[PDB]
Amino acid sequence: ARGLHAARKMLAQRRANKWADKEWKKGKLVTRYKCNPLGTASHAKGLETKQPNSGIRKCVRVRLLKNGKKITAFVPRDGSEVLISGFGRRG
Amino acid sequence: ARGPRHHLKRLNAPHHWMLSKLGGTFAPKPSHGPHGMKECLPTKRNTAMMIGGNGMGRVGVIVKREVHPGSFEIVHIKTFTTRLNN
Amino acid sequence: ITGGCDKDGFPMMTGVATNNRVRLLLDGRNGCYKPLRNGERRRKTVRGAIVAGDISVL
Amino acid sequence: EQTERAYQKQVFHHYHKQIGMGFVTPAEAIKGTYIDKKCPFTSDVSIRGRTLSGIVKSCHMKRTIIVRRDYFHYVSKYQRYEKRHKNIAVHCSPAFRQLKEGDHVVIGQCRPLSKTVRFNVLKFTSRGTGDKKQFA
Amino acid sequence: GRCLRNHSITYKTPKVPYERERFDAELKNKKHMRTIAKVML
Amino acid sequence: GITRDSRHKRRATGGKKNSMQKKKKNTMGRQPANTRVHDVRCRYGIIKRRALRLENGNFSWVYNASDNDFVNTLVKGAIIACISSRPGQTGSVEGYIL
RNA sequence: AUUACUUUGAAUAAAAUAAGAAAGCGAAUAUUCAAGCAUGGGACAAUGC
RNA sequence: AAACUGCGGACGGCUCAUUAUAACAGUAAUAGUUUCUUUGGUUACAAGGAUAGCUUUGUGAAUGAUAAAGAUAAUACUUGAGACAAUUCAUUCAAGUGAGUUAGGAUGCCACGACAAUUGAGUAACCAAUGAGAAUUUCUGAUCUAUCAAUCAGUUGGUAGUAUCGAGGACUACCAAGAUUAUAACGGAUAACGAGGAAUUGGGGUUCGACAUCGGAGAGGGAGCUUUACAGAUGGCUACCACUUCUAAGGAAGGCAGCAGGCGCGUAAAUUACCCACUUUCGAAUUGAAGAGGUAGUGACGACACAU
Repeated sequence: ARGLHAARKMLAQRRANKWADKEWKKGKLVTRYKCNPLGTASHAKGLETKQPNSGIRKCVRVRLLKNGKKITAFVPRDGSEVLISGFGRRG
Repeated sequence: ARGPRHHLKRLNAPHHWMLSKLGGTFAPKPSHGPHGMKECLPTKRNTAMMIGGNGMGRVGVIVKREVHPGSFEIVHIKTFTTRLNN
Repeated sequence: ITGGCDKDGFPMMTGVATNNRVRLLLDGRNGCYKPLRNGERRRKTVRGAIVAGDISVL
Repeated sequence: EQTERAYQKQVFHHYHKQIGMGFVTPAEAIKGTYIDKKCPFTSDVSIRGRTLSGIVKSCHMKRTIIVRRDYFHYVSKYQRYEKRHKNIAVHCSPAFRQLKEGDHVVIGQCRPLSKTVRFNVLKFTSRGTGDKKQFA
Repeated sequence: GRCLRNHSITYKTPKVPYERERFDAELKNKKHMRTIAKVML
Repeated sequence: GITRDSRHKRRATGGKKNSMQKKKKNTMGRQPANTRVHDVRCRYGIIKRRALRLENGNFSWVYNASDNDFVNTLVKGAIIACISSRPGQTGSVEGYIL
């Protein structure tokens, strides 16, 4: 629709098509409060690589105080209650 | 509000009182009497005088007075327009 | 009788006709309570006008 | 009209007044025998500031009809309008008898007369017949 | 809002962090009306 | 007790309103003291003469239009002559000869 | 014939925005839309006649 | 000084749990209501008694604990006269306003009934303003959702009463079958108080707004009330639910989402400071009081200038 009086559809059309947006939908439906281990928070106090790279990544498993779920966390540096704050990529 | 208000805020005070915005948190509340809170003080805002709208502070003489039975009536003065109460 | 206090300090009433501590929504019209504001009623406890051994002094 | 438990009577008993800004009292109001306490012309109810219009959607209610208003709502983002409607219940005095569904009526705002009724019919214009001659 | 007193920023960092043609030209430290002209033109 | 606001009624479409506050004193209702004379301290300090029961009445020159059950409560428009005052409000019965 | 549209006005809390070292204090200071009121116009439109 | 009496504590301050056409913003009405304060106007040389502080007896551990007795005043409470004002009702004459059997006059009735029996200024009733104000209400405007499509029975209207400061199903009795919905009704979700605004933007827009100011709502949860001019008040009361505290073990109080401050929570947030000197408010008033407010303390949240 393009006519001057068809403002109902295009407003309605856009609302439907927004749900296809992966980034936009993730921030509106209820998973940031039940599926995100961090919830909406920044940090969280708590208690082998892919094919072409060889070695061992030292890691840690942590149980969160609030939720209680267990997550795997990396150790920062070489030879390196715990505060955990994500990675470069969001989620 | 449970009852009539007594205090007055600096920001909420009428504009033409020329009160600053940092002098003090409160402004003096005008007591009830012969003149209203916004029509008193406790062109910078027959021949007539404008006391109301944009024409406040203007003197001049009326040309004609349209009347609309619905809402109000308009006064035109030597030319600017405004309601009767001004 | 003109009045008196109980062994626990509570006064004895005059209208009340019992012998046990009775909790009443008292007011200033019968002495045993002095209002702080105006028109304030407190459910104080008092004792009946009939004398007893609990009356610490008459 | 005395078909109820009380002796119905007028408001100023000794009557017809006239509404204000450029209106005409209908003929049926004076000669009509109807007793209406909420009639604008033969009672103590007046017409204040607001004044609307519309078409009549329903004429089933006793001494009351439903006016439909259609307008537009400009929406900023798309620079376009959308059709919208609003229905308001208007009290209609028996001074209008030919009034039927689909007619165009000028209404005025009066005091609260019911939970929903707050307006009074002032001047009506009939339209073409919508196959059902439904009147008050 | 949070405070009645006004405030402002007196500078703006560049969009591109590293560009040689800007490092030399700019080289104590490295810390309006054109559009106003524009709007009336 | 008795409130007179429209926060507990439904909408014209049948919707159920949702509570956002509590009962406020400006919507006070009062128990209807049927006139088969007290005074009530209304708002702003004015007084309402609440006639509990009364038999005499001034008049100027057996049936209740609203509720037959009332037939000997005294209300406006009641036939006894037709009462024209509001006895429960004014505190006296004033009527006219039919 | 109304309405839409359009032009002007009226009327329009301050703070803030922009405007007549960050600040501070009398700007014509202009807003600030969605409605609503008055007005000149009737080309493009919708509603019945 | 105290006490009686009077006024205020219904403003101020905090918070955002509620709440989805509800509240809120703008606009319109109140010919449908209206006080408090303030301002303008009108309408018997003095009478009668009791009461606190006062004194006396006490009581229990004690609350902002209360009991007895004997006095003494009022601008406390009354009666009482110098002589009207406004309410209800029935009838009638009738000029502003866009518009009124309207303000108003007249007739008869009821109701109420003065200008302190005041003090070195004080008081009653009514009219008007303050009042664009308070409160109700007119029109337009809100986020996501159909894995919410049919919804409502005081429901929608009519009559007559009641109740209300007052309109109105606000409520009661009788009568009718009506109201809304695909132009999204009804219902669901929010980590939803709304607006003025903020962040970012070429134009267009997207996201945020508990939080300076305006309006709303709340004081652990409901509910019911008192006093008054204003409260469904909670730094007022009453009862239940859930807690907190003192106890001589008989009993007793309390409501930090005021200012500081402690815990718990969490990634995440300051002094158990001083003073009414600014601004303002309340008071029997130029004085008193104010964790409102100002000053000082902590304070790489941020902003401006600026050493090396």
